[PDB]
Amino acid sequence: MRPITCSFDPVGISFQTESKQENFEFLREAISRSVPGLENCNVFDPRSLGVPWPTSFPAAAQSKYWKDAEEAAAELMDQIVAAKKAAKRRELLDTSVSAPMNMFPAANAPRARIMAKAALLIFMHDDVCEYDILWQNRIFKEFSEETNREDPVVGPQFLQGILNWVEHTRKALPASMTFRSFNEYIDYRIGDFAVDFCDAAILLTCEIFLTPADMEPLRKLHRLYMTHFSLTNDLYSFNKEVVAEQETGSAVINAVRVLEQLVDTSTRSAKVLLRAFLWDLELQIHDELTRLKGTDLTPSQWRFARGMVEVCAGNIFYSATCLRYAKP
Amino acid sequence: MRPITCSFDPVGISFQTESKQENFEFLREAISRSVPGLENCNVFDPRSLGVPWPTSFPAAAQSKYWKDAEEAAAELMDQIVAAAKAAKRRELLDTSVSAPMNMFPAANAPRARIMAKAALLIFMHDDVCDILWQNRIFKEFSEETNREDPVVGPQFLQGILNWVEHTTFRSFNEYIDYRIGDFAVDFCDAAILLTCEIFLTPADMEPLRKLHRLYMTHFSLTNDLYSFNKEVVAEQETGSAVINAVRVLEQLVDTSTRSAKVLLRAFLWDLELQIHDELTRLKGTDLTPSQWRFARGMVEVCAGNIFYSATCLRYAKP
Repeated sequence: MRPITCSFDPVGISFQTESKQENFEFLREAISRSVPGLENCNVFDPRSLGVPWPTSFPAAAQSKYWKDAEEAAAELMDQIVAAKKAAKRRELLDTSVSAPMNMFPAANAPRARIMAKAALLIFMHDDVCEYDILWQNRIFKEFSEETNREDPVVGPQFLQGILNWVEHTRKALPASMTFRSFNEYIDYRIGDFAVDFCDAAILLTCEIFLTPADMEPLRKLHRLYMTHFSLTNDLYSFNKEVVAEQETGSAVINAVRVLEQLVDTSTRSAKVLLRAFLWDLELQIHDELTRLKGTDLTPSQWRFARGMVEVCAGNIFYSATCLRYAKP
Repeated sequence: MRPITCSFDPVGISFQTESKQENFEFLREAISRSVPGLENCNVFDPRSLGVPWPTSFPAAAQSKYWKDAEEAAAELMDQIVAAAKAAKRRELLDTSVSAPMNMFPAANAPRARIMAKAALLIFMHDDVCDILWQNRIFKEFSEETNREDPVVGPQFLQGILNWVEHTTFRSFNEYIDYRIGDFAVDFCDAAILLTCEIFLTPADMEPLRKLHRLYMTHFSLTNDLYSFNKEVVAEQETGSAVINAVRVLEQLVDTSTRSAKVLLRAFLWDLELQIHDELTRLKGTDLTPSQWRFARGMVEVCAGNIFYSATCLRYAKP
């Protein structure tokens, strides 16, 4: 399991649910015994590692091939830098590995390398926005070839999911924007999801394939998963944004700020409200999983459903373990 | 017509004709009257603008939309230097416009635009010899190209990429076969197709291949003669290697440098005669209108290459 530098909780409340989550239990069982779908993961309870774990999810899953992912990201990094300042590289590679290993833990060694390379590309572009060509184009084309030869079915959507993200990040969103309802912000915040890549990443790491029509029954669960992911990211990232907001005059589009204004409460209470919102979202995920279990669902369809749960849990762990959010 | 920076001839001897050269004369025709295929170019005589013109080709053609190509190349450069001394960029912009406008003169305003951007990409790569951002620039260029010409354009972009991948002599014919090889053939053939607004399948190309090889030889050897002085000056300056037909011939014939330069110039004139002879032979053969348009385009690339080489400041002594 990848060493953890830090652990923190913005709200530091934590809770226990009144009902036993028979669903989500596969994560707990995976700590001690082999569970279907998690054969490529180390599954643990973050509380044993001293990480604050304010979630109904009993465990977190991490790909056991993170060391291969570190090498691949390091490899890609060297290609780019050929085509203080060392500080960003240490963080970029660390973040490029920690995110996919936790968010998409079912990755075997080769698919972990692809995921780590994909994360580095996404993260390098994200950092640039928050601030020869044929040669660079050749680097990505090689990355595309390695991906398409690993997974020919999902590979194109995987790479297309990356490119779709680049298109959306261009889109300016006015500083004059104000949100009247919290749902209204949710519909907006869900948009910064990069779902097409994330959905393809689940397909890739779980080594399954779903047509878009196969995804239609999972629409409700899919929206809950995007909501939990985005809102979780806002909660843990809020303090880091406030630091950046005072320094560079950067805006905060965080749900904390939205909640503070809409409900007219203190910042600390808004964070508590956001954490509580997430706890109910986790319950809604659990109910939807139960409802879906009643319906006739394909094994691959159910594996995708469970993968979304693994993204949410891994996102919480990643965010709690992330230094950029923790003590900025 | 694009302003001229310099004009030079490495050798200095002029061509004299014992033969009419009727198949070339469409180049004459185009100076005074409209010639089919040359509606998008200004056709002129380099000698009149004081440019040494040591060729049997009577005229050279340059696209009338070079100012648009000047614009497009400038835009692309700005995007590139935004994604992450100054003399190189100005030189790169110059050659990126001068070469394709002369080599591929039939280009209209949009097609001149594609060529200048394509030339800039190639030339910046040769000089060298956030990732997702740079990739997006090439992506828009590909879509911009395919959207002008959906049939020729995928080959035109594939020819660029094929060029990117591909990066003492005992026999001169052996040296020629090598230099033919270092020829960005895929791109150049596609650029002729694009600028001439015609398409030829590979089977359509079967008849013109002997001329195509003559054209490749004339292009390579012409570039070698003009480049030579820069290669030799570099060799004294930085001990850099000289791979040039001039040096090869000087070695094989064991002769002086001007004799080698004169020898190659005469060889080039004989290639132009062979080009002219093949044109007549093909005229008897059954050729499609654009099949014939491709043949004339290759001559236009050859003539334009001489003009470009004579007009290039780098090829001229610094």
